[PDB]
Amino acid sequence: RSASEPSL
Amino acid sequence: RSASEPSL
Amino acid sequence: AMGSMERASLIQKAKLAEQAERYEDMAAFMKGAVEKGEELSCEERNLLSVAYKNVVGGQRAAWRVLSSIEQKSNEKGPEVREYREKVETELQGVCDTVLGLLDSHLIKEAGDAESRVFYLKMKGDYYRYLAEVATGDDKKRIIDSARSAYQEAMDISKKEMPPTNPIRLGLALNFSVFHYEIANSPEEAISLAKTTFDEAMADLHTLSEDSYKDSTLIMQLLRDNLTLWT
Amino acid sequence: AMGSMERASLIQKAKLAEQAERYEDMAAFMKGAVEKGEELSCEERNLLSVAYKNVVGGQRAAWRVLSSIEQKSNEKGPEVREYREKVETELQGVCDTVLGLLDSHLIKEAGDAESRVFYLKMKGDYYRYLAEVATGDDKKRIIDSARSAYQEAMDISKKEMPPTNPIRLGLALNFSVFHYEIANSPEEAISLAKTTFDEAMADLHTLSEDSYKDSTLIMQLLRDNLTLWT
Repeated sequence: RSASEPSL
Repeated sequence: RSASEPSL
Repeated sequence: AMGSMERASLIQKAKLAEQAERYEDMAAFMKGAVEKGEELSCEERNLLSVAYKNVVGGQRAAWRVLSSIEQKSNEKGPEVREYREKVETELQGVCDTVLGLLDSHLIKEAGDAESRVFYLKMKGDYYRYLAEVATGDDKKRIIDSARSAYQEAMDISKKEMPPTNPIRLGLALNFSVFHYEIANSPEEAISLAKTTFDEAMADLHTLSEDSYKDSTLIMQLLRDNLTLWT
Repeated sequence: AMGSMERASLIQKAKLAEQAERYEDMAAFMKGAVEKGEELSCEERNLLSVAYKNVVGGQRAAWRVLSSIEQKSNEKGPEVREYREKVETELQGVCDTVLGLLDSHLIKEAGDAESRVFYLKMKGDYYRYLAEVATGDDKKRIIDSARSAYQEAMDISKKEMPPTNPIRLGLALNFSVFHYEIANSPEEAISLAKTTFDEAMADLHTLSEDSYKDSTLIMQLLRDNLTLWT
């Protein structure tokens, strides 16, 4: 699956 | 901390 | 609920819940904070986003596990479908809660580009999570709601933020994922990811060392995706 | 709740929830299964234990984070204490639920050594988690309830199970942790862990390859603890 904006 | 019986 | 708690105490407790990895509690503290009716600061928007991203990320991961089991059973009782539906309904409920906070009244009070783009991106994101589980023609309308929110965010971001701004970069990253994974538009996804990467690379010279680390962390995700997609 | 669901469907859904890492749901499915009033099989006891161990393990991890923050603030408002109390209360509630299932009526219907030792050990474990957050003299009585449950389990285990039985080994491991971490009796903990390790080592010759792997996995925890404690 593609990566989306992480929890940062 | 000491190790206790794991979830297996 | 959490109507009797001070706003500042709700923000403080959301930060404690984040430290404790209690994201359901964090989301409920932040929902209470939004419902106080005051606009949120940059750090508060991030707490809101962290809380719901982690809640819905757990629900999405579980829904995927269940959907895969259900699809295999379809190569033996209603249980797998019932339980996938239960997780699905809970997930939809958390997306509808987030979209409700944005509509009542986060987006309409958001005048600065940083806040308005953040919220419109969130709106894109939670309609995209709805779309992941939708079947239709519910599905088309939900996909259109995601695309429209992302597109408005993108138009403001391109007028008002530098190409390295981490929110602009995270918006473009998530819209590219919307195109590849939801809208069946892998070429649009790849074009978006490449253009956004190249325009950020060109602007890195303007950044401090800390800003450069923030921007390049999201650029690396665009590059990882392009490597996966090509 | 979950009074309208078939027992077999509750067990099936607990297995799906475990695959999805949805331990709160798994615990609620297993609580519904116990409340059907039939005894549980070996595999069902394990599902019950896995579900609640993971629920309370998350709560314990969060309580520890919050307690540490609270203790530092005591070298600035009620929030840290309030939120630690909220997590604490939720944790106590899950322990009381487990202890209630055991008392109504799992332990009294459990006649075979494997089931009776399993449940008495569970009773020890959930009073031990209560004790971790207790202050008193509530604390002494809760510590005594843990010790008494463990001791009854140990007496049956030593009469009725071989020294390698994984439940007997996990009981002895958790009672040794009770002694070191709760009862301020590090020497009793070390003695118990060493005697249990040595008597299991002596009986491994009797085991099949799979049984030997099961027993030696828990023996390795006794050894890790002894290395930590000495």
